[PDB]
Amino acid sequence: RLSGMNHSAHSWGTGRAVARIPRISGGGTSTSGAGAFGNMCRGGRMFAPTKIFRRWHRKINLHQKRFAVVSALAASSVPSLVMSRGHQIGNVPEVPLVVEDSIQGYEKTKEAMAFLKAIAAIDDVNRVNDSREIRAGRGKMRNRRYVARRGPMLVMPNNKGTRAFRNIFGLDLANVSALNLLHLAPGGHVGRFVIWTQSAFEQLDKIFGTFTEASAVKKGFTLPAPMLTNTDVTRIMQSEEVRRVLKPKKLQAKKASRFQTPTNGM
Amino acid sequence: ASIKCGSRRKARRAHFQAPSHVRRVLMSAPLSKELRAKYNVRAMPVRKDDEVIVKRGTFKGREGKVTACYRLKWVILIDKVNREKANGSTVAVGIHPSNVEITKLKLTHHRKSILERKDRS
RNA sequence: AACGUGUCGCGAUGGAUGACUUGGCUUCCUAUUUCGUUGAAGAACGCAGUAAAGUGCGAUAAGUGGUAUCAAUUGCAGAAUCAUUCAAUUACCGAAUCUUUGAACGCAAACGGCGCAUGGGAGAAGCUCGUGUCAUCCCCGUGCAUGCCAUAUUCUCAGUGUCGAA
RNA sequence: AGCUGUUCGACUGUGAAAAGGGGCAACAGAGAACCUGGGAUUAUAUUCCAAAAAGAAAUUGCAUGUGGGA
RNA sequence: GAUGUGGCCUGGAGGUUAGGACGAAGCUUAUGGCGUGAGCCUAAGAUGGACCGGCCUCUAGUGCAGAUCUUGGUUGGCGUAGCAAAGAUCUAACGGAGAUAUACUCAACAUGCAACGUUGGAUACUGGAGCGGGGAAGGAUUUCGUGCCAACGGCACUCGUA
RNA sequence: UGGAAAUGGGGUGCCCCCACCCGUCUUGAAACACGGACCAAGGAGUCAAACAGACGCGCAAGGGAGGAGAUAUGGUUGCCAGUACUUCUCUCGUACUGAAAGGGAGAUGCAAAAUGCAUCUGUGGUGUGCACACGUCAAAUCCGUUUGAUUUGCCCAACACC
RNA sequence: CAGACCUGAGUGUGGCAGGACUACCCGCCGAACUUAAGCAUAUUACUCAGCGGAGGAAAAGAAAACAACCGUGAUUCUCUCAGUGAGCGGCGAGCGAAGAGGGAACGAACUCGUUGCCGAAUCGGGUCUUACAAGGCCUUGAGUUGUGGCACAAAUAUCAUUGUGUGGUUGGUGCAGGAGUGGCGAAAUUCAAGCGAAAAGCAAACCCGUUGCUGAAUACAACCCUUCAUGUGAGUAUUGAGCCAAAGAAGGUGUUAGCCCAUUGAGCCAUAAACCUGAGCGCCUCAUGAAUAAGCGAGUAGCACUGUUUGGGAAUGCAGUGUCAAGUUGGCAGGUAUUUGUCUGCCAAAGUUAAAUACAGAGUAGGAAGACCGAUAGCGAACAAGUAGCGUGAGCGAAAGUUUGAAAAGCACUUUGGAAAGAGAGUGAAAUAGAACCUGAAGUCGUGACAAAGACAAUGGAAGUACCUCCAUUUCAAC
Ligand SMILES: [K+]
Ligand SMILES: [K+]
Ligand SMILES: [K+]
Ligand SMILES: [K+]
Ligand SMILES: [K+]
Ligand SMILES: [K+]
Ligand SMILES: [K+]
Ligand SMILES: [K+]
Ligand SMILES: [K+]
Ligand SMILES: [K+]
Ligand SMILES: [K+]
Ligand SMILES: [K+]
Ligand SMILES: [K+]
Ligand SMILES: [K+]
Ligand SMILES: [K+]
Ligand SMILES: [K+]
Ligand SMILES: [K+]
Ligand SMILES: [K+]
Ligand SMILES: [K+]
Ligand SMILES: [K+]
Ligand SMILES: [K+]
Ligand SMILES: [K+]
Ligand SMILES: [K+]
Ligand SMILES: [K+]
Ligand SMILES: [K+]
Ligand SMILES: [K+]
Ligand SMILES: [K+]
Ligand SMILES: [K+]
Ligand SMILES: [K+]
Ligand SMILES: [K+]
Ligand SMILES: [K+]
Ligand SMILES: [K+]
Ligand SMILES: [K+]
Ligand SMILES: [K+]
Ligand SMILES: [K+]
Ligand SMILES: [K+]
Ligand SMILES: [K+]
Ligand SMILES: [Mg+2]
Ligand SMILES: [Mg+2]
Ligand SMILES: [Mg+2]
Ligand SMILES: [Mg+2]
Ligand SMILES: [Mg+2]
Ligand SMILES: [Mg+2]
Ligand SMILES: [Mg+2]
Ligand SMILES: [Mg+2]
Ligand SMILES: [Mg+2]
Ligand SMILES: [Mg+2]
Ligand SMILES: [Mg+2]
Ligand SMILES: [Mg+2]
Ligand SMILES: [Mg+2]
Ligand SMILES: [Mg+2]
Ligand SMILES: [Mg+2]
Ligand SMILES: [Mg+2]
Ligand SMILES: [Mg+2]
Ligand SMILES: [Mg+2]
Ligand SMILES: [Mg+2]
Ligand SMILES: [Mg+2]
Ligand SMILES: [Mg+2]
Ligand SMILES: [Mg+2]
Ligand SMILES: [Mg+2]
Ligand SMILES: [Mg+2]
Ligand SMILES: [Mg+2]
Ligand SMILES: [Mg+2]
Ligand SMILES: [Mg+2]
Ligand SMILES: [Mg+2]
Ligand SMILES: [Mg+2]
Ligand SMILES: [Mg+2]
Ligand SMILES: [Mg+2]
Ligand SMILES: [Mg+2]
Ligand SMILES: [Mg+2]
Ligand SMILES: [Mg+2]
Ligand SMILES: [Mg+2]
Ligand SMILES: [Mg+2]
Ligand SMILES: [Mg+2]
Ligand SMILES: [Mg+2]
Ligand SMILES: [Mg+2]
Ligand SMILES: [Mg+2]
Ligand SMILES: [Mg+2]
Ligand SMILES: [Mg+2]
Ligand SMILES: [Mg+2]
Ligand SMILES: [Mg+2]
Ligand SMILES: [Mg+2]
Ligand SMILES: [Mg+2]
Ligand SMILES: [Mg+2]
Ligand SMILES: [Mg+2]
Ligand SMILES: [Mg+2]
Ligand SMILES: [Mg+2]
Ligand SMILES: [Mg+2]
Ligand SMILES: [Mg+2]
Ligand SMILES: [Mg+2]
Ligand SMILES: [Mg+2]
Ligand SMILES: [Mg+2]
Ligand SMILES: [Mg+2]
Ligand SMILES: [Mg+2]
Ligand SMILES: [Mg+2]
Ligand SMILES: [Mg+2]
Ligand SMILES: [Mg+2]
Ligand SMILES: [Mg+2]
Ligand SMILES: [Mg+2]
Ligand SMILES: [Mg+2]
Ligand code: NA
Ligand code: NA
Ligand code: NA
Ligand code: NA
Ligand code: NA
Ligand code: NA
Ligand code: NA
Ligand code: NA
Ligand code: NA
Ligand code: NA
Ligand code: NA
Ligand code: NA
Ligand code: NA
Ligand code: NA
Ligand code: NA
Repeated sequence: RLSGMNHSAHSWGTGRAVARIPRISGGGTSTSGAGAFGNMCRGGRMFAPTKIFRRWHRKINLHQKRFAVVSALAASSVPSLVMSRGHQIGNVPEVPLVVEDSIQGYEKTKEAMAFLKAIAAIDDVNRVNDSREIRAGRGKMRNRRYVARRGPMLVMPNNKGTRAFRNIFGLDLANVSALNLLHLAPGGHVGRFVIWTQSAFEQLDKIFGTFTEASAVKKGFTLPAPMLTNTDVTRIMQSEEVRRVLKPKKLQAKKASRFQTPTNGM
Repeated sequence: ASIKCGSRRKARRAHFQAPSHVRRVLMSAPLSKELRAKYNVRAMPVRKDDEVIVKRGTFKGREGKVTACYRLKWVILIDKVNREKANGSTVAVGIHPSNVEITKLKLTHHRKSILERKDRS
């Protein structure tokens, strides 16, 4: 609050042939008589100095938060949306990818590395590995020196079983009870590659509920109703029921020839 | 000696403002393959009268004996690693300890205790 | 012609920009986390083999002691040992040193000034038989401000205060 | 050489009389015992000079001896 | 003056996709191409020597020609105004790198100028209310010897309170 | 198939025509009005809170916290000051009026009680008013229709009278 | 006379105060600029400046409290109440709380005076017990002008006596464990390919691919032609083969590093006291639990005039001075003054008290950082910065990155010069990296080459043309 303002710095007036700006008092220094206190002056105060009452944090409606997580979960089950986001899923057996629960008993990272190779989730892990590099700006001077891509997300039913997966670079770990939208939609883009443990997959119907059955953990929460039942509007536009009420096609005028048409009617 | 942390500025301040005894550990060199098998220790801090071989840089492959561990210039001096000045006099060139590898250890009673407590078996 | 003008290549002056960052700013946390008359904070002088500033220290003065640690510090020089402790160097701390001042407090002060009590020190005059002792002079330690509280083997006193005995 | 009283110094239990705390403030006021010669310097000198002090003094404070009182 | 712009640009963040020691940012341009434009891109560097580009979203100390604007540097005027109170210096010798310093021709002048310190002479000034010998205040090593001539003594210095 | 032939761009000069100095107050500036030697870096609608309107989003007669707790996390250098979960509360609405004491809004039918009875699938009524539904005209048809108008019914949103 | 005790001196002995810090906190004192589009009440603001005083927090705090209920229950803080259909206000500008409700914290409670029953059982000081014991003995020393014990609503006795059992907070004595501190303490390639050009690529989701293929760099070095020279620092790069991971952690190292180094963890060792643990566990000592009525805080509370403060309005707190109670309609509060009489809550005028709360220009010892700044920015200060310098003084107060290089290898030696330096030569990948040396802009200047050019100040627009062009594109045979 006192930066740029820790001087006496009175203005000189008009009788002297200098601009009317506060000037540093005294003599015997190179700073004496120098312009002070202004955003234009060197060593002066910045325009509208920054304060700590700036609104750093936001309130989001609880239903809008749950709506967003549900939308990011639906998008993770569409292979074309996962591919569009950048993930390499050209060898994984199925989307959504669900594996057995035995991976929580792994003790060595070698076991976890072999499992990621078997379900063909190593292509997205390798993509993150090749993407490691130094950050491309001042952020590397800050504590943000390295950048990398995202890779697959492994969702476990509880806190256990992560010991063999913590050190694998390019693999994120999640909990079905607490699913983060910042990790389901990194960068704001839906379509994250998610690997589901089996017990986490069977918990999804009781955590987020159904269109008719309320969620067990989210009090009174049901999945939102669609604005469109079919959502395939092209199929409707090309349906025989629509086509049979469409206005008949008409023969159009012949395209003008390469010769200019008469204009002088006299 | 536990310099790396989440803050780069704090980590670089701890390294370049390290005391002399901290710089001894920071200026460590790997043992040879025969010394690793015998002592079950991957690396030891270099000291004077140790025999090393350069493994990185211009003098790569040059064997010699450590004649000084400066710790202020962050380098070690090897008797056989040297060059001539303009007037023809010979001066020692400082090599970073992590660029060399220890082939023979100078064993004292307290040095032998460091090897025993660092044994991995 | 010459001055001058323009364009280009190359030099000069000048230190922008970029990249770097042991610095700042801002937020959060952890504690057997708050100085001093047992003399603080601040101010002054000094200390290294070499040393202006700065740093650390105080006549034990770039430091003594003790614990760890384990072969340095380093511009040069010096250095018993090349090192279980008893002598590397770093880090930390229980033992110590800690000049002149400053609330500064024996009294003063543009004075490195002047004391009173009490212990010492040195004393080539004199006395004694170069030994002892030592007048004047000189040096050093401790105490000595003011106010308040408590206290006195129950210390010494004052009052045409109240008595009580003469 | 011993005792009594008697003069002067030191030592103590009785204590006449002395009203008015402690300091600072003058390098031109008060006060203050040394002044010549030097071949004694590169730079200080009424400050240095050593037995023939180049030397001549003046002043304090203590003592010893001689002399006169006590 | 309002508004719009899959309109341009800058520092950071979340994603994604790339480049770099066979050369990153930055910098230079008779260096061409594209865009109505803000601008983008390529080429070359006989530059540089290590980081950084595109796209979507987020964000802010986000765009300069001028405020007698702030700071730094430069700049015509300009080799210009000037460096004119206190009279004044001259000579030889020595010292000094500071000279008597020459393709050809040529005896020397007409091709090394101008300026220093010391000593001896000459001339002059201060003129005892002195550019004389002391001290206070103030200054605090300017005192002394030797060495020295980069910067300083607004010309000079071999001299100096440097 | 070359120090080449073209075309475009770039550079410099020259002709013939055009052509007042920028920023700024101002009715009027090329002004004998003010600020303007050059360049580099810096330099000015920001943050917070209350309210409103437009637009985006969620839910809806209900919406939403906040504070705080719980445990994934009684864990982790950090990521994680985030995310995930909860609230007999609180708040803004669903009702308004009066200075207050206090009161407190349906329709239809029958009837006229100083709280009248009955029923409840329902715009209080009227005029104008999207779509829709039966038709009806005029025009064009590739004879399937389509595009304008319009009668009636119901009129949604609105507007106006009761 | 003595002598006493009352008041007061002197000295000895043992102590304390003094100053610093002061961000937060407590007490007082206290503006104005500003807003009101003027200004005086008002606002700023019960704020700045000023004077005192503490602490790790302070202050407050156990109802003379809310309420008006089905009632709550010390204080402090948070959301909320509430920017308020409260209120205050030239009723203007503006200002402006409280109860309740959801929570944080909470083992939260005690002490004195008084009144009853006792009455020195009290306190200092000596000495002893391993002891300046909460202990024994002594002590006129202090205190009877009263200090100590017992009981007062969480209550219904205490005080003996023997047994019962409790205190690690009564004091001596001494034995454990832990926490906390300090030290120590983890994996895996310096693997293979060597240099201007393959230490490079291509087979166009995935696989084929553990495979096949292979060079438009016979490079480039400045008008172009020959001849002779010269030029690639260090692999954290590429490629191939592997390996570690309970460790991928983000720092260093000559380029971009999991495997070069430090690190990243279980664990191990060592401990003044204090802290935590059947209020840890023994011995001595010392303490200790269980089985009749009366009062309760007086120059105080009120009240009256002033003055200030508050939303507090016929007066919310407070201050001065005047006046001054009740306790047998007992007193205070119940937010419109008075006189009554009913109801409800509580019982002022002594005192202590932890947590939740602040740290709005503080410190000590450590940690986490950040959508922040990036050397005219960020603190004034990235650096011998509150420094150099300035002012009689109070005070004011900079500029400045030593980022040469990977390493000083910091240019030996020759030659000209008095020297500074120049010309060579060397080191280095690079001196156009040569010492406050990375890059090295703009502006301005010098030089070589060239374009020209009267005086129309110059610049500028549009159209051509002359000459140039290390620029781009196209074409080059029946095209
Ligand atoms: K100020
Ligand atoms: K600024
Ligand atoms: K919300
Ligand atoms: K990359
Ligand atoms: K990289
Ligand atoms: K990017
Ligand atoms: K320069
Ligand atoms: K820069
Ligand atoms: K010092
Ligand atoms: K003596
Ligand atoms: K008397
Ligand atoms: K004087
Ligand atoms: K003498
Ligand atoms: K994307
Ligand atoms: K690119
Ligand atoms: K500019
Ligand atoms: K301009
Ligand atoms: K300037
Ligand atoms: K002149
Ligand atoms: K000379
Ligand atoms: K005269
Ligand atoms: K004209
Ligand atoms: K106008
Ligand atoms: K005393
Ligand atoms: K005004
Ligand atoms: K209190
Ligand atoms: K409550
Ligand atoms: K005990
Ligand atoms: K213990
Ligand atoms: K290389
Ligand atoms: K590597
Ligand atoms: K690294
Ligand atoms: K009380
Ligand atoms: K108490
Ligand atoms: K603090
Ligand atoms: K620096
Ligand atoms: K470099
Ligand atoms: Mg600033
Ligand atoms: Mg950048
Ligand atoms: Mg912060
Ligand atoms: Mg304090
Ligand atoms: Mg010094
Ligand atoms: Mg001493
Ligand atoms: Mg020691
Ligand atoms: Mg040792
Ligand atoms: Mg004194
Ligand atoms: Mg004093
Ligand atoms: Mg005097
Ligand atoms: Mg007189
Ligand atoms: Mg005198
Ligand atoms: Mg005298
Ligand atoms: Mg003299
Ligand atoms: Mg761009
Ligand atoms: Mg920025
Ligand atoms: Mg140009
Ligand atoms: Mg700006
Ligand atoms: Mg100007
Ligand atoms: Mg002239
Ligand atoms: Mg003149
Ligand atoms: Mg003259
Ligand atoms: Mg000569
Ligand atoms: Mg001549
Ligand atoms: Mg004369
Ligand atoms: Mg005269
Ligand atoms: Mg004279
Ligand atoms: Mg004179
Ligand atoms: Mg002199
Ligand atoms: Mg001069
Ligand atoms: Mg005007
Ligand atoms: Mg006018
Ligand atoms: Mg104009
Ligand atoms: Mg005119
Ligand atoms: Mg004007
Ligand atoms: Mg309403
Ligand atoms: Mg006003
Ligand atoms: Mg006014
Ligand atoms: Mg006020
Ligand atoms: Mg104040
Ligand atoms: Mg606290
Ligand atoms: Mg307290
Ligand atoms: Mg309460
Ligand atoms: Mg409200
Ligand atoms: Mg107010
Ligand atoms: Mg009592
Ligand atoms: Mg290791
Ligand atoms: Mg590699
Ligand atoms: Mg290395
Ligand atoms: Mg490099
Ligand atoms: Mg117990
Ligand atoms: Mg009263
Ligand atoms: Mg007021
Ligand atoms: Mg009232
Ligand atoms: Mg009472
Ligand atoms: Mg963080
Ligand atoms: Mg700078
Ligand atoms: Mg700065
Ligand atoms: Mg500054
Ligand atoms: Mg100063
Ligand atoms: Mg002056
Ligand atoms: Mg340079
Ligand atoms: Na030029
Ligand atoms: Na810009
Ligand atoms: Na402008
Ligand atoms: Na000039
Ligand atoms: Na002369
Ligand atoms: Na032309
Ligand atoms: Na509600
Ligand atoms: Na004080
Ligand atoms: Na103001
Ligand atoms: Na509350
Ligand atoms: Na980790
Ligand atoms: Na009042
Ligand atoms: Na330039
Ligand atoms: Na002419
Ligand atoms: Na003209």
